[PDB]
Amino acid sequence: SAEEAQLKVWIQSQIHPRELFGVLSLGKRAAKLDDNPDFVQWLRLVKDFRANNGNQAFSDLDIYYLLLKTNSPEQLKLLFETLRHTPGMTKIGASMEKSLSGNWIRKALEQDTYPTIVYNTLRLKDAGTKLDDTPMFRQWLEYVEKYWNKNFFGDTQMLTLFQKTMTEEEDIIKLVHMLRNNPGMKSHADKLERYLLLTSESSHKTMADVWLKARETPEEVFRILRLAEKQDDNRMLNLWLRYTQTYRDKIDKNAFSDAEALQFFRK
Repeated sequence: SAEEAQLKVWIQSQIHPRELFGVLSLGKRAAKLDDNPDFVQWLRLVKDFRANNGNQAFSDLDIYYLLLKTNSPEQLKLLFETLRHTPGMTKIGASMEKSLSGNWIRKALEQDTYPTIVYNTLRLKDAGTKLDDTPMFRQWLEYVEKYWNKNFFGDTQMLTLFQKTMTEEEDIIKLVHMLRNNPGMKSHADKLERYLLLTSESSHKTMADVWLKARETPEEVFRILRLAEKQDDNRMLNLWLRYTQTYRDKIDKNAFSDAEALQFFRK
């Protein structure tokens, strides 16, 4: 058999699966079992390479983060389901699904493990701009929320991890504004939004575009910036007024005018 002999060649050669993944150009297309015999063969090599060298030689996460570069978390979830229910592939599919299930928070919670450590046990830096779509990231948000309700790990240190995961500020801003949707994080996200706005001029234009795309009301933004608290020489006030006029221009035509906004602020 042509496929059976090719597999032998790779095994005898001791070629590393990352190297083979590259030369077979499996990054150029969807990781599916249909119309992709090169991928199926690649899995067969991975299987054998693990048996002969141990799982750490090419881990679940090595596999996950390689495929994540050119497939979505949702595709990979369905992929591992299919492997778990394909004869010959059941062991590895189940290994992957176990590695991505979340069955570590209870045993790791009580243990009192620093989120930073867990963040890099999970190798979330390797997720890149896909971070906020990965299930493991969502799981880590659970372990942080629970770690806080116990007893120290702070909002700035969380932001540091995000910045060592992806380089572009626009990606960092969209990420933090997506955390608003997670209630219980909404508190800390809003704080990070302010921290960026007070430490980076480039953030202002980007942040205003993110709110505008999300159709956020002037009232909501006023709430994020916490302008009701104690403070015409105020950078945050100017920013809010500029967002408000953009909102009035692009979305409502009937929101706060300049005068009305200033009145709202006086309260």
